[PDB]
Amino acid sequence: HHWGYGKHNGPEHWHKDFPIAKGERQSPVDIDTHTAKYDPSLKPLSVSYDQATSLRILNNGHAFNVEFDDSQDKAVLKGGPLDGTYRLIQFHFHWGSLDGQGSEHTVDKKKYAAELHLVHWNTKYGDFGKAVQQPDGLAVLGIFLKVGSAKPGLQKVVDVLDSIKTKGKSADFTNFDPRGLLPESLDYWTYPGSLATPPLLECVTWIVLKEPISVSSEQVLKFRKLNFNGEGEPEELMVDNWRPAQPLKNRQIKASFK
Ligand SMILES: [Zn+2]
Repeated sequence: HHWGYGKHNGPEHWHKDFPIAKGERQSPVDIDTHTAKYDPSLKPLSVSYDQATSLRILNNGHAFNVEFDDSQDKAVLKGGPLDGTYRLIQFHFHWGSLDGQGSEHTVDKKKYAAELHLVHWNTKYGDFGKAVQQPDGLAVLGIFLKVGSAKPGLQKVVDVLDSIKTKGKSADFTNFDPRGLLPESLDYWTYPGSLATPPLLECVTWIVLKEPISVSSEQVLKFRKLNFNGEGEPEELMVDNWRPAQPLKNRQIKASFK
């Protein structure tokens, strides 16, 4: 039937409806820090999130997305390995059933408790739907979460999850500042990849930050209470909604730092 993360519809089954699942620029991947090439021609990232406008939070049945108004150049990413302006459309998370897993990307095979993805679309393509059809259509910022101290700027998100427990539910979610979710340093790794969920289009330029942010146990605990199912259905907790590392194949991971 339709894809998810269970035994019967899990990532190992995805190729059957999305042949691109077995492609050349599949995501995520394991980041080998010894093999990653420091590229000194890489420019510093540019994050301008001061005019960000969140609108809504939604449970789509695979994660929760916080959506932004992308009608104009309000929250954009540029620089780094990018040419042009990329507009933030949404952000979402991937997390585990336990603290030892949940991240999609891995560092020297190390898994984090969760991974945040900030989704941006290349403005030269005019809409998100046209952007995903392009090799350089999207820029996704990947941020690792480790369990430690609470992240203050994540609390507003945590607190609204009770209201979007099941699939299809959504809530009003304005005045959220995405700046609260950034690590102090913007050192990153970059490589060419794809969407980590179906349709798995090979249209992304991943930007993975070296520095993880800490969240508390209690913060991640709230994630784990969400449901994959819609209301009035047998409860299936929303956990382990992460795709395993894929073959790097013919790709090189570049580093912005030594
Ligand atoms: Zn994602």
